Amino acid sequence: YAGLRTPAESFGSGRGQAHVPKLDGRARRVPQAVKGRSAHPPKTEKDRSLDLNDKERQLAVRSALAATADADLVADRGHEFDRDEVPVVVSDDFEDLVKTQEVVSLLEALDVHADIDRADETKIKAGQGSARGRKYRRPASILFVTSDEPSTAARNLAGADVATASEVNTEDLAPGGAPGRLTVFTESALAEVAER
Amino acid sequence: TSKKKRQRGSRTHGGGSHKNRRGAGHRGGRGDAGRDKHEFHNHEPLGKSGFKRPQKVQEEAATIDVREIDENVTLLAADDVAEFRVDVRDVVEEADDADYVKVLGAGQVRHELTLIADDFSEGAREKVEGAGGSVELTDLGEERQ
Amino acid sequence: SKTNPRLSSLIADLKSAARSSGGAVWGDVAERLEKPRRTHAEVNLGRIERYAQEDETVVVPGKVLGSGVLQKDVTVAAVDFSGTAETKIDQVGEAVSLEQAIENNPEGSHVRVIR
RNA sequence: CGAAGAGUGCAAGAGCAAAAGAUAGCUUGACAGUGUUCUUCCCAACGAGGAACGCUGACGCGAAAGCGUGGUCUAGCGAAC
RNA sequence: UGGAGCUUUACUGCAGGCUGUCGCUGAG
RNA sequence: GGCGCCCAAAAUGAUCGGGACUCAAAUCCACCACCGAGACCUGUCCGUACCACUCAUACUGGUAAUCGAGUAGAUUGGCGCUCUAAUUGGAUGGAAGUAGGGGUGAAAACUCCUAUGGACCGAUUAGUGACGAAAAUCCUGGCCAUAGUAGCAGCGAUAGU
RNA sequence: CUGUGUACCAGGAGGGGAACAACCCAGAGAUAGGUUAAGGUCCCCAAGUGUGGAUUAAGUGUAAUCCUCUGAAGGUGGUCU
RNA sequence: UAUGCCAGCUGGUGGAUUGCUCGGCUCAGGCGCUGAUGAAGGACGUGCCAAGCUGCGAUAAGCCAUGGGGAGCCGCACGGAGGCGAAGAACCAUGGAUUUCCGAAUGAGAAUCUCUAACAAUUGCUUCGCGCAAUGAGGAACCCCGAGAACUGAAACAUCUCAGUAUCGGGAGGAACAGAAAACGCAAUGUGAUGUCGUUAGUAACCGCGAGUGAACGCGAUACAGCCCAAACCGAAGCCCUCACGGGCAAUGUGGUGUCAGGGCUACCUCUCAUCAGCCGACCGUCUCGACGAAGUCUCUUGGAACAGAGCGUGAUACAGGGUGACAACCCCGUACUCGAGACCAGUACGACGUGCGGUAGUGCCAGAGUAGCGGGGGUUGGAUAUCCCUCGCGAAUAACGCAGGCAUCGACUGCGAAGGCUAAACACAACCUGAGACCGAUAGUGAACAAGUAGUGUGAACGAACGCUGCAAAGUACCCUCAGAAGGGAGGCGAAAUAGAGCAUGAAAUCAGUUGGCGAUCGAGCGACAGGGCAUACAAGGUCCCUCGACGAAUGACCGACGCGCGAGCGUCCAGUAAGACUCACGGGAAGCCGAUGUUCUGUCGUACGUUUUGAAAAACGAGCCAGGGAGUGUGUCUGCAUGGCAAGUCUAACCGGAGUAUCCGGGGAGGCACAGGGAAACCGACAUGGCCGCAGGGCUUGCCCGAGGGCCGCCGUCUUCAAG
Ligand SMILES: [Cl-]
Ligand SMILES: [Cl-]
Ligand SMILES: [Cl-]
Ligand SMILES: [Cl-]
Ligand SMILES: [Mg+2]
Ligand SMILES: [Mg+2]
Ligand SMILES: [Mg+2]
Ligand SMILES: [Mg+2]
Ligand SMILES: [Mg+2]
Ligand SMILES: [Mg+2]
Ligand SMILES: [Mg+2]
Ligand SMILES: [Mg+2]
Ligand SMILES: [Mg+2]
Ligand SMILES: [Mg+2]
Ligand SMILES: [Mg+2]
Ligand SMILES: [Mg+2]
Ligand SMILES: [Mg+2]
Ligand SMILES: [Mg+2]
Ligand SMILES: [Mg+2]
Ligand SMILES: [Mg+2]
Ligand code: NA
Ligand code: NA
Ligand code: NA
Ligand code: NA
Ligand code: NA
Ligand code: NA
Ligand code: NA
Ligand code: NA
Ligand code: NA
Ligand SMILES: [Sr+2]
Ligand SMILES: [Sr+2]
Ligand SMILES: [Sr+2]
Ligand SMILES: [Sr+2]
Ligand SMILES: [Sr+2]
Ligand SMILES: [Sr+2]
Ligand SMILES: [Sr+2]
Ligand SMILES: [Sr+2]
Ligand SMILES: [Sr+2]
Ligand SMILES: [Sr+2]
Ligand SMILES: [Sr+2]
Ligand SMILES: [Sr+2]
Ligand SMILES: [Sr+2]
Ligand SMILES: [Sr+2]
Ligand SMILES: [Sr+2]
Ligand SMILES: [Sr+2]
Ligand SMILES: [Sr+2]
Ligand SMILES: [Sr+2]
Ligand SMILES: [Sr+2]
Ligand SMILES: [Sr+2]
Ligand SMILES: [Sr+2]
Ligand SMILES: [Sr+2]
Ligand SMILES: [Sr+2]
Ligand SMILES: [Sr+2]
Ligand SMILES: [Sr+2]
Ligand SMILES: [Sr+2]
Ligand SMILES: [Sr+2]
Repeated sequence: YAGLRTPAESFGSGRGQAHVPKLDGRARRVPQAVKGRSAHPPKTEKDRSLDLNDKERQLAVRSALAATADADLVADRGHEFDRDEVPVVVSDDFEDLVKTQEVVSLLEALDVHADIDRADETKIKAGQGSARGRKYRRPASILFVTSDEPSTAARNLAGADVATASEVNTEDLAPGGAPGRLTVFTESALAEVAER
Repeated sequence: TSKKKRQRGSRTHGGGSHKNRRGAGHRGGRGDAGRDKHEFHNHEPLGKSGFKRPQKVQEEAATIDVREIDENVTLLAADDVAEFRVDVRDVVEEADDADYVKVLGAGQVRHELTLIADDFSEGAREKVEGAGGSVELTDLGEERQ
Repeated sequence: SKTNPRLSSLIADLKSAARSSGGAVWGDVAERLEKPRRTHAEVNLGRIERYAQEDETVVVPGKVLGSGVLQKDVTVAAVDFSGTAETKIDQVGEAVSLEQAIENNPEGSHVRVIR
């Protein structure tokens, strides 16, 4: 009802004015009127979702999984590491780590920490997003895929995303649709992922 | 770039004279208005035809062509092999919410088949037997008199 | 404007072949694959059976489906096979991708285009 | 003597002479079913209506070929409920 | 194939009046 | 037979566009030389279409005497604006904006310099749209000419010095 | 006013026609040199005050087309052949 | 050169723009009644100074208690004076006190006051006394019960449609309503209370059979829960008030029994664990609130300020977000982890007390009447003969009976007992709390970021704006001069900046003052485009340009001379396709307002705006004074193409369920839809996995000859109509 709360009417012909609805001498309601209604505004009724055939989606999760095993693709996507073998597989005991820094040492030992150095640099976006709480954005880095629980130890690492093998999704494996994220699976997670 | 996107600047957005895209007059009436007068062309002609029998006195048969049964014999390894024997009722989907299962004679029967159904067509029999096969009506199929 | 990167490379390959080797079927198949998807072929086994002959690779400028029966020992090359077509075919012959066909037969000889 | 100026139900234009006219006799095809084609609507979509031309049925007249799907042709017509 | 006011033996209806009938409603 | 003459009167100022012209600067019959378009010819470039090569609609080469105007309308590529994501950059050694000026692009537009400003701003790709104005007696706000103009006289109450 | 065929205007530039939707040339990417078209060559205004010859004295005329440019019936020892 | 034109410069005006957000908008989760114990709302008061707002109520921006909290405080609101606070104030949670008048407004009256003990009025109980109680009115919408349009669509219009919508009357709650079959009728050896969601389905049905309207059963889910009377047989064995005494009720029936697994009675069997009444009474989960809570404020440079650059270092179950003199995980709040509290779930679940389930035989003892049903007239509905309801009239049976199963009657069959009643959960809404956002960002977004329903308009119903930004810190301008002067001005002071000095960040255009460049008082009007001159020009972001000569040289293309024609103007042949020929380049010389470019002006060619209407617009046809900002293809459902993508004789899940990183996402769900066979009104019947010939592409071959998918022309097949045929 915005802009419609007024009994404003149009004098019609007779007083040398355009036939615009006025009230108390001010034009109202119509779209070309200051304070007037919005002609074709955003609507609640609009369906803002997107359907995706399950097969087409599952094929995407598998295709994203594959992108993970291609160091060249991974390097292309932007990640900064120094290995040749990827994904990076780790002992199930990784799931038992508790301290964040225990994971840093392991990543440095694996020559994968550089990517975190990459994400350790937030960006202050241009635009009003900031007025709505979107002042920052940062690069996406390592995704840790365990199987029992998301690694609480790794999650706080700059740009790090933690996920579990049974529900790791396309967005996890390819942030923003960009294939080849630098992943690190848990031996057990690696196996479960085989059947997705 | 889409058509819509290219419209800014065009004034009439493709409607021709700006005296065109107004109300329902430009459509010759709302909805099907004029379906028997000005916009009469290509419209089912006005009328009332036939009748309908009550839905709970109607029968929906489930049908299948020999061709479908035949093309899948070997594949139906879970359905008897003798001198193949198949109980159609266990093949045709939609057989539950159906009054009866009927075998139609569309296609070729390249095997000796012993078919069990509630009903067959003249041509369905001719083909099954012509291949050294047999046809057997179910007990329900006994309602053929 | 094809969106699939693979279908896009396959087409570039078919061309490279038809141009370099003695191909023409390959350039003919690339021609059709460049047209919109509704024109691409959707062929069931029954048709491949009715017109194929041994020692003559069947080339489907599209996707092979699984209705009907195939008894002939023929090698079928196609953009894709349904899970069932590939299975029913392998039982009596061989299902290969056009990427392979262009690989073994860049001259595109002794072949039969089926749609 | 006389190709047609007569006559042929009615406008007009057209058709017709061992006839499409006249007379006589006989007869009910002014029939049933179902189509093709054209027309209506040049070209170029559109209904009812119309016409020419088939196939099937049953008939009339005739020696028979054949003629008769109304009056020689073009007006005399009407949707759904 | 706009609007309104008015008219009438325009079309269609609605009040109102008259009239029959049933109920109220009974005994010889 | 050729040219002319009479027939032959209209309203603000006459006319062959005007000046003006008489062996013509008129008319007719022949002729001679010139002026004059975006047409036609010619050089280079652009677009478009087609060809060759090619993954390419990227280069490169080739063909167009038989391509190059356009309202309504159909089709296609591209410019710019908001916010989201991914990738990746700039800013107090001065961001955005604004003013004046330089460069590029057929163009939508892009970009730099100087001043101002004093804190935010992009690019690529994929999205998202309350996405582009010279016009509607369009809306709201602001502002100029009108103009130092009209009114500050008229009434039975002329009011003052 | 109402048909028909066609080219044009509409939606067609540029050159000419004093001006001037549809009359003449002309159908047109940018830029450049050149040669023409229609139409012009006394001046205004690019090019002739060109050539051979005739007629006209009315300023006839210097007005292709035209709503737009009038000139008729009737007459003429005006003048030339 | 005056008056003046165009552009710029300096300064105004103006407030666009950019940046910022204390407000909106939308979605999600939670929670949800108030009032005669006088509500909601309103009036009027109330502060040291007090107008507005907020709060409060004569105890009046407050009083008391418990807990929290803490060295400060006295609201918005940055003043002055004064006061309070370690007797622990402020502030917060919970609980309590006070709580003027009008207001349902209730002693009577009244524009917020007055007049002489008051439940006014209507009721129930009743000690028949207002003694004890009830109703009234409010609430964002939701919900239930009634009354009920028209514009509109049908391209007119009356039925129909809009629509049982808008609106009106009455009423309840936190949710309402519905609900334990006189059901269904995939007809059955079947289902088994009711909502709701998905589907069934735009199907059945309706309909100037036009436009249009439009279910259900079932299925998949959500949540699940069944009971109580009347009567029979008993017959005061009973209920209410009161401490009691005592009173009231009740044979016109309180109370027991019982309620279609029919019941009762008589006679037996067995048993309790059903139900119903009542006691105790959560876990978990969800929402909100709160406690605790790691690690740099190191160096150098720049800066007014370091959160910047460079260097060194650190935490992280914490790299969400905000603050802080500029980009901050480590300066401050907070965030992760862990914990606590209240609320809701819920007086529910479980547990437990009492009760007693059920079964056999006999028994025509009981089982809801203006009903069932029929007719007259209407309304409503998809309800068509077959919806539901109102009104007038008529009108039954008694379980051995009655109703239903989509026309009526009779029989059979199957289902079920109407004319009494209650009933949790799953579903609606959004006042209120909290959270969230590809939403807007101050002409937007609410009408409202400000005084917002404010100022203001109307007798009234009602209507209704506009106003955001100093600075890091007020350091918010002392002293001096001038002046009629707490004005204004000059000078000065602060600050990085006063061109940050009060609607005080930035500061566009229109436009104004002054001024610079060009033109300018003998001259002509779509204001320009293109080309060429004058005059003008700090740098930067452009660096070219002119003249000799020379090279290259397309189309085109000579003078002169010689010869030969023509009455003549002039032409022909040769010289010669030569000289010349746009552009481009090289040598040599030159220009620095010099070349481009920009401003203005002059000359030449063309030229009567722009948008619209129109056959025809400069138009004496329409629109606008100018500028900035604002200002028009959007959503849902269905249908039909198309491009791309997945899967393919199949394909997709919907509601919803589980998980989790909790609106995303992973898994599950195939109910159902479309496709897999059609033709026929219906009954009913039911098809080419290829038989022939042409032949494009492509393949083969010994280079016209074969194979030829797709395609083309036929055959034949299913069905409808059919004496056949067509
Ligand atoms: Cl097929
Ligand atoms: Cl472009
Ligand atoms: Cl050049
Ligand atoms: Cl549009
Ligand atoms: Mg608005
Ligand atoms: Mg911005
Ligand atoms: Mg229409
Ligand atoms: Mg009228
Ligand atoms: Mg990128
Ligand atoms: Mg705008
Ligand atoms: Mg004046
Ligand atoms: Mg036109
Ligand atoms: Mg001259
Ligand atoms: Mg004259
Ligand atoms: Mg209508
Ligand atoms: Mg309900
Ligand atoms: Mg009609
Ligand atoms: Mg039903
Ligand atoms: Mg506003
Ligand atoms: Mg300011
Ligand atoms: Na309002
Ligand atoms: Na929606
Ligand atoms: Na009137
Ligand atoms: Na609440
Ligand atoms: Na009383
Ligand atoms: Na107009
Ligand atoms: Na115009
Ligand atoms: Na005019
Ligand atoms: Na004005
Ligand atoms: Sr008028
Ligand atoms: Sr309208
Ligand atoms: Sr009709
Ligand atoms: Sr099913
Ligand atoms: Sr005839
Ligand atoms: Sr063009
Ligand atoms: Sr064109
Ligand atoms: Sr053309
Ligand atoms: Sr807009
Ligand atoms: Sr003024
Ligand atoms: Sr006076
Ligand atoms: Sr006066
Ligand atoms: Sr001269
Ligand atoms: Sr002369
Ligand atoms: Sr002469
Ligand atoms: Sr005229
Ligand atoms: Sr004339
Ligand atoms: Sr004459
Ligand atoms: Sr249940
Ligand atoms: Sr009963
Ligand atoms: Sr019946
Ligand atoms: Sr404003
Ligand atoms: Sr009034
Ligand atoms: Sr000063
Ligand atoms: Sr040359
Ligand atoms: Sr699926
Ligand atoms: Sr065929």
